[PDB]
Amino acid sequence: RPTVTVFGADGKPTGATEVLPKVFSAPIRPDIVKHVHTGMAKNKRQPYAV
Amino acid sequence: NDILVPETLLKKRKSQEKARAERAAALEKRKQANKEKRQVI
Amino acid sequence: IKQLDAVYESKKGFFLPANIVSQADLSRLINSTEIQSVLRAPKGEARTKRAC
Amino acid sequence: RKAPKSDNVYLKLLVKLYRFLARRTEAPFNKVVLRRLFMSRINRPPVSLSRIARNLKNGNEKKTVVVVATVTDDNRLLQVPKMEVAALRFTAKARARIEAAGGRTLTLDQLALEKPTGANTLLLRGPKN
Amino acid sequence: EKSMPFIKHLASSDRKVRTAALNSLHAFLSARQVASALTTLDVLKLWKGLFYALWMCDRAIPQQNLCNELADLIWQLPRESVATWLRGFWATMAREWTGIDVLRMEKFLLLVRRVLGASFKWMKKGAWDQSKVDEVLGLLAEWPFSLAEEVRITQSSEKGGEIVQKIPVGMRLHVLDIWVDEVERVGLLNEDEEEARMIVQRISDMVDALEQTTKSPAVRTRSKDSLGDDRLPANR
Amino acid sequence: HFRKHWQRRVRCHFDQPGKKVTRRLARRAKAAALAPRPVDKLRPIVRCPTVKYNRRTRLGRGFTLEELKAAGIPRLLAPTIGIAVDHRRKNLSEESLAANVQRLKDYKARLILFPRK
Amino acid sequence: SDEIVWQIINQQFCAFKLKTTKGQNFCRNEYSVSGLCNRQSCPLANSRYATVRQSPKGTIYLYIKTI
Amino acid sequence: NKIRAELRKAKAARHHARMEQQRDLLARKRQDLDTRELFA
RNA sequence: GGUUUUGCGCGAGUGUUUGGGUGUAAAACCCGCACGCGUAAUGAAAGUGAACGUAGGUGAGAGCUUCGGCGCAUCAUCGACC
Ligand SMILES: [Zn+2]
Repeated sequence: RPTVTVFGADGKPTGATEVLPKVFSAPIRPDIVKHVHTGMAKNKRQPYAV
Repeated sequence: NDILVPETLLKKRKSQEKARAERAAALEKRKQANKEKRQVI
Repeated sequence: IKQLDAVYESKKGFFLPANIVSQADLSRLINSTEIQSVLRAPKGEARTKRAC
Repeated sequence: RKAPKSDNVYLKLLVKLYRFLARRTEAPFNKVVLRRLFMSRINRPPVSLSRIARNLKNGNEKKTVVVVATVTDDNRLLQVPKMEVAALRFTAKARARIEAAGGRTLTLDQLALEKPTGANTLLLRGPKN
Repeated sequence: EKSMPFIKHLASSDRKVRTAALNSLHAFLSARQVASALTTLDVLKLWKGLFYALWMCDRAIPQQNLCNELADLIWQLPRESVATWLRGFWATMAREWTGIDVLRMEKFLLLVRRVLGASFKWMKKGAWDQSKVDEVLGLLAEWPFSLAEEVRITQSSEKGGEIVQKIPVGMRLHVLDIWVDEVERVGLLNEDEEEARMIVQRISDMVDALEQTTKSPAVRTRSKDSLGDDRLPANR
Repeated sequence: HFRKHWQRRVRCHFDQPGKKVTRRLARRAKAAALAPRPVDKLRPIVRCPTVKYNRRTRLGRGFTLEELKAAGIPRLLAPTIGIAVDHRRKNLSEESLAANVQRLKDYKARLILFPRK
Repeated sequence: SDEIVWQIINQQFCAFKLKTTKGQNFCRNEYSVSGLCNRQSCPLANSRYATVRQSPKGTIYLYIKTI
Repeated sequence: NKIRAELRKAKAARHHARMEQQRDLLARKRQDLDTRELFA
């Protein structure tokens, strides 16, 4: 799909359209997302020890 | 305003038309071969 | 949205990856005129009748 | 086998396609490509631009080079000939150097539409160990 | 150059905008001086927008009459640019054949049938103009039924480059299945009139030469089925 | 090499973001006091010593007394206008002298100097 | 991407799934013809879909989804 | 000491040939129909 | 800290996270220079340094084929060079 429609503050389209970036056509890889999100959730952690 | 048949379904119908005719022709050849096989044994 | 094309062109060491498949619709791959023209006849059906 | 070892959802897409093609076509090209999809990454060594040129330099020109592996660039190959390569993956240097020579880059699903029986294809793989 | 302020409205998500964009494209082809200056780049922008016009079409009845409207654009053009118009459509279809989904493929297969039907109907006034049959058949010999696997757009010079387009086998197979009944619709299959067998013959030799010279097993089987149709004058 | 008591001399770095923000607030507090002034001082272009690093230059410690004199910058005013001085370094070559004098004239062109009181 | 959606839906997470221990899985999505989660009846993973629903006033409608 | 000299010259030359590689491969990196510009 | 295998990312390169920039503030995002490992080997050393044959011939060999022949990886042998 080439373009997307812009909606104003009233929820109605304003007639302006913009092209979609190529990042929206990237591959969807749930293994890469799971591999990174598993590790990214660790980097917020705070050490504990007895 | 008559909704035309999809072109993908037209060429699927044509292959199914050929496949049904081939099966019907092979069934008649199988039936004649079975009759001759019966008289042999 | 206009910025989104720019920020992915400015990350060094990274290009937008190329997918290993071009068309991700399997039904367009298999139920196509190119593949179905060269296929054999089916050897059987989804339901197989019990002979004995 | 029974299940691909890869976690790539598009590699499972290709296994689904080539399972159908290996079952419903007499061509052993589809059976060989399906076997090499199930193989691990070490058992699919990378194939260089220099290696696909030598297997092209004979009368095997004008054939679709098929390498079910990644394609890497060789810096020692000064000039790249015109060539159509279908592979799993291409590096940025390799992809640019086929396109600079006037060649074309295909994926394996684009191969299945064009040459489903594997007609006029040169199948290659890289050096083991 | 030319001003083309309506292509971006062809791909809009609103049907009223797409209908208004089609009308501006209709009037743009009616401009006789502009359409006399139509070159191969602007018809490629035009058909790219018209491809997305059909790519945004919603239901079956709006799809069928949109396919009729895009085939009806062949008459609004002047005579000298019908070839370059029809070159641009087959270039767009070749370029964007693989990346159509299944549910959108049916209306695009209808568009090839309608454009091929309108092209064959444009052959009429010998009851067929020999100059007009030559361009529509030579284009049949270059995009769908080519002995070559690639088509070069534009020439090589210091003022520009070239565009290389590979011909998908699916377009070859689709035109093979629909060429028999399209010449049936215009009336080429009547055995009485002297000219009619000549166009039917030299179409059929150009696909027989495709059956002998090709290397794809799909085309060799399907060209034999197209020649083996029971409506052809040879097999009758 | 776990022959000694490694457990009683192990240092962990959970304060690495904490030291980073402390470091940025030290640079912030340095420019709070020296508000129009920059946060650093001028350092000369210096050639790395060994044959492994002959072909790369870096920032040194301070300018030669001959480098201040050729650029017209006085030696007892140079530390007050943000130029580091090093009396240990010598030129030994015209290329090291010409590169650093040109650096001092470029600093002189970009400089805004304010009149005392 | 209709198949790629289905692989994410079937094997990672779907907010409409109800996994029972009785050898069958259920779809809680209101636009599904059968309550079961399979490839045929998942409306999210089928771009073309149909569903029959009943209104509070008593009217029965047919719903159509296109690509 | 001529042995120790060429050992120092050996690892200097390996380092220098490594950096010329990085420059050469960086130089290798240097050598109207699109949707983004048509629909803009 | 080593080692084997599976997946993944990039690929003759790879590794942001010492540090700097930044922030909705121990998160996330960005990277200027070096550095580690790899990308040519051998000899104790001086040091030297990868083409005579489509980087070679022959025979197998997956796959392709205009049915004439092309021939992946790999192996055997005869070679070629350092
Ligand atoms: Zn579901």
